[PDB]
Amino acid sequence: KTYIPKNDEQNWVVVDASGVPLGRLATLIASRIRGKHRPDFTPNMIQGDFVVVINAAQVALTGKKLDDKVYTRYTGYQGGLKTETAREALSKHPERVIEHAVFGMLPKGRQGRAMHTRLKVYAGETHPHSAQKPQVLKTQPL
Amino acid sequence: MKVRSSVKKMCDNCKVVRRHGRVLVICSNVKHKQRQG
Amino acid sequence: GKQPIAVPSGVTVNAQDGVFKVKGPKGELTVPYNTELTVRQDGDQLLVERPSDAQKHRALHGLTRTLVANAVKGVSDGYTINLELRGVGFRAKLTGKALEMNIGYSHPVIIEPPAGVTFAVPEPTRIDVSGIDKQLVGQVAANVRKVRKPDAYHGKGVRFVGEQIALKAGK
Amino acid sequence: MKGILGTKIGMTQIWKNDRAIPVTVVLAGPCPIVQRKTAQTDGYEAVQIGYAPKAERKVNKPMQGHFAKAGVAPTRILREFRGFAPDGDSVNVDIFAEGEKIDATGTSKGKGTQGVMKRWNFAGGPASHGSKKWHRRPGSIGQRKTPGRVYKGKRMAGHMGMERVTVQNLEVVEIRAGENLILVKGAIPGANGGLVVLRSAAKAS
RNA sequence: GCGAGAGCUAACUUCCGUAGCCGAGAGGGAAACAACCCAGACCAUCAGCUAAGGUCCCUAAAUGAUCGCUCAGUGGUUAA
RNA sequence: GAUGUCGGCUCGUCGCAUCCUGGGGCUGAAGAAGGUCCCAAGGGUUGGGCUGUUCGCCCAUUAAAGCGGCACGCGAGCUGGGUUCAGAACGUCGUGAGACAGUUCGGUCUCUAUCCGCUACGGGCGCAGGAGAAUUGAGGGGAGUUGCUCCUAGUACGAG
RNA sequence: ACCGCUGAAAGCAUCUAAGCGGGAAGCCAGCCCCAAGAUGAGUUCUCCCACUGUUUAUCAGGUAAGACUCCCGGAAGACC
Ligand SMILES: [Mg+2]
Ligand SMILES: [Mg+2]
Ligand SMILES: [Mg+2]
Ligand SMILES: [Mg+2]
Ligand SMILES: [Mg+2]
Repeated sequence: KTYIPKNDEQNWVVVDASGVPLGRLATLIASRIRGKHRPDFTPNMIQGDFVVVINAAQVALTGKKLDDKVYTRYTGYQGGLKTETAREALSKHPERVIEHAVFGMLPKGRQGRAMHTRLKVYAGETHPHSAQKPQVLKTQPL
Repeated sequence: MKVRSSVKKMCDNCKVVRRHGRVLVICSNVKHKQRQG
Repeated sequence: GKQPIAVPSGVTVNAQDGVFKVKGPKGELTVPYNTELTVRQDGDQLLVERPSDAQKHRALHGLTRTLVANAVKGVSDGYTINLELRGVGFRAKLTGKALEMNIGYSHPVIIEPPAGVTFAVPEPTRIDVSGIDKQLVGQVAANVRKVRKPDAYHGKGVRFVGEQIALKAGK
Repeated sequence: MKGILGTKIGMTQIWKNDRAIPVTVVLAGPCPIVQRKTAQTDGYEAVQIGYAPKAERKVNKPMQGHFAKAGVAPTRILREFRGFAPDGDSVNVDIFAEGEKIDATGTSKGKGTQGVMKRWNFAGGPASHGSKKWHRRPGSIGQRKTPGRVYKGKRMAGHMGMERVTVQNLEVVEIRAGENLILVKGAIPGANGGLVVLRSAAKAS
């Protein structure tokens, strides 16, 4: 008896990372990506919005950027295949720092994995208008 | 470098200045150097 | 406690915003400081005012005070460190703005000054490091004293013009 | 940086002063410039050079156009050389000089499937004190119940050779341009009548 | 758990006393997890209130309200 | 209704409480040679004689000849010298049959890999037309050792 | 690790609480090799060109550029 599905609605959203503390920005994205206000509201399928992120490079981090915040990618058979970057050390690929916080707060299933396809991260400001040919409604964090 | 896990005063010259997460010493006599790591 | 700041002659202090820019005759200095700590002119001279009187602010009080007191001194009086070479055949020349020292090392040592500091040699056993920024002057004369520190047996190496060196003696 | 394509000709004995030098005769033939790659068009800076002449009949339409766009006349081999520009069409003259240390790279003569002894050095086993595992056979592939796995990367029997090998800092002994030849001290990888790539020393000593 | 002996005031040790649960106990909680916390399943419902636990996102529900403390990632390995 | 057990070999990988190299602080550190502590696991860590030996002692070297984990790592990988079957002997014990804290000589180690894992090699489909070529490098792996001699300079240092 | 620069709290002093520089065979890059199944499947150059087929045959069939099959071989290779 409860309400069924409609999909012919893909909503694009622009979110700015500038000065926002990672986890707190992550929460917002991860929530709009799954379903917060939720269109049909059902969990059986992907109802969430598409989230474009700008200024990925300027995301904020508290007591540790150079310290403690350590990404820990541990490669093929561990013939000491234990690679690790610091968070300051993500002056290499900053578009990943947002990505790994967001996927981290998303379901881990078949559908869950299909969700990262909706997160588009970019390190710049006025220039990231790449994946910005469709709609691009701007949503500020809090 | 004389690593004594207990840095206490020995004479009226010793100075206990807190640095990079440890109990250090900057005394007058070079032998009197005490650190906890 | 630290409060009075003497601002003589041609001083152009502009503590507007977070850019507490202090201009003068010797050269124009730029130095950033805390926003939660107040600073401007409340009379003839200068004063730094702290709001909170707990512990965290008292440390930053004496910090900001002495730092502008050093930038002001720099724009009028300036700064000059006087270093003395000690030891057999230890001598320093000059190759432009570069300090060419000969201090018992197989190949001579060359030090290039940064944009704002100047090297001087009166007698070739005396080095003068003169500049605008006390930090940079300290940080530079620091590197020269490091080329050869006074050893604990014969005091040989770079020492300050009036520096005292205790001596051990082995044999 | 600087570079050329050639064909390994062979090895001989030469003398310079009184010292006998083992030389590798290489034909670093003319290499027409076939495509220039710029940051503006290709996203990076490089040059596409070509090596052995191909009969026009043997060349297909897609390759005909690509060669025609530069007015070259079909090669057969096409290689890129990064951060290399010099105008015209690449030959060894002034590209290389007698004495220059170079990095000659080829494709090692392939030796098919090879046991852990030949391929990895191994040690095999006793020829006599009671075997079954006489000479080649690796030992123990792992441990016991802990890593129920065998380590990834484990040195085992496989296809040996037929690989890219860059031999560093080879000395340039002689150069006969017009004869389009270049003598190199030592041994270059790959078999005679094979493709070699002579480049300016990757990181010279 | 509590009260003792044996033991090194060891053991997921042993042996008595005592209370509970598991054994023969599903359900929620404790990431997972006989035993601990809550609670004892007659069957059906696409109704409602609670318990222990919880209320950033994975993950249900306050990114609650007030006065404080701690900047060590302590919280998220013990002692002289 | 079976989880093969010492030592060798083969093959590795890991910890660091570091044997050598690397960086430091203190020294009762003049110099050269060191002592001790701190940081440091990248690579390296020799060949023999004796014993089944692990160990240990010895020879000859070395920059050094590290310590420990991985079912005292590894027998569907090899050995079978040690130990634990049946034979036989010695010493001891038992009246005996026998026994061992022992010692000694002898003594069958099972052609075919299903899944996972590992090395190599293809076939398929994908990558929004069908094709022939040239590529950027997200990522991954390999490599990583060290002596002696000379120069600086018979200089700094040392009375020598 | 350790050595310093400017420097308060703590009228002095202090490499540290703000900030700064130096500093290992270690870390990240550089060297050599693999690498877009990097399903996030990328880039560039060149080619072929927009056929035909009944409400019975629902997308198959001639084709282009190109390739494959087969033959003769190979410093390629178990087969491929
Ligand atoms: Mg052999
Ligand atoms: Mg206690
Ligand atoms: Mg056993
Ligand atoms: Mg086994
Ligand atoms: Mg540095």
